[PDB]
Amino acid sequence: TWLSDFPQAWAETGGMGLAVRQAPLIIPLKATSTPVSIKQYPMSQEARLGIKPHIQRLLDQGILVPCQSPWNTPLLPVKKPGTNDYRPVQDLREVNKRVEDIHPTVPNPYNLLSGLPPSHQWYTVLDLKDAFFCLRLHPTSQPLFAFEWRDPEMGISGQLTWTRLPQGFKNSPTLFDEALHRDLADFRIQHPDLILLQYVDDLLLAATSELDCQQGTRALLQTLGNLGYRASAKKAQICQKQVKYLGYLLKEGQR
DNA sequence: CTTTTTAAAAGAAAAG
DNA sequence: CTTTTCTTTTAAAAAG
Repeated sequence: TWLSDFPQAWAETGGMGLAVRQAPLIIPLKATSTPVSIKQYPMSQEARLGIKPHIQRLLDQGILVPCQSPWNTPLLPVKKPGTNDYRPVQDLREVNKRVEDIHPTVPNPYNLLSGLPPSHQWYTVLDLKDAFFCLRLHPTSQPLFAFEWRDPEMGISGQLTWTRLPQGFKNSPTLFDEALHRDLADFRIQHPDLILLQYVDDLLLAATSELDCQQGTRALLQTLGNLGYRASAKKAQICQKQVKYLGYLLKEGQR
């Protein structure tokens, strides 16, 4: 009953996440950057209708908010299969080039997995849902990520922007990985015996026994839920001696 | 949609 | 004429 025991840790039961211990992020620009406002390419009604429900949901969640900004980047509808289920994709390349580079601290998967000893053969794999959206953006940095949104001829006058760390932003993966490492530093200290690998939003908990893995998992879920992160109950792989993690199949200490 | 770069195919230029 | 190899421009494929 892992689901019922931890209502707050699961995206299915605890609502959209919010990393409450992390200060809103300020995104430093390069020394010479100036705002760039790129025109929105005309979108078909079919693409707009497909994207609308996603935008409205983000506005209701407060992840998107109206704004007037000197910055603007294009929104691109990306049809997964076909004329159905669209998803908004922002082209942030002109913003990415104006933001100051940070050192990439996310380890490559091969090196991260080198830290998995054979003694720990019981695994748990959690996938954090909408991880980036759990981190707030400082209000000074929100205008950077603005885009245009039009109910064809009326309604939201023009631009929207993000109040949370956005997809397509070049530093999101690193900033998220660093924030979650800060938030789980204690957990690691209270559980010296457990192994925890973090790859941005993909976590792997490794234990020596099935009980340890069960007690460790309970504690990890409890901590993540309290911190404001949410895991995907659907994808979770709990206390198994065989799991899929970062494209590998973990078993017998192999791969 | 637009920019990036990666790759493969086509078109000049040496050469005997 | 034919083979060689060098340039260059046309096309796919990642990407936000």
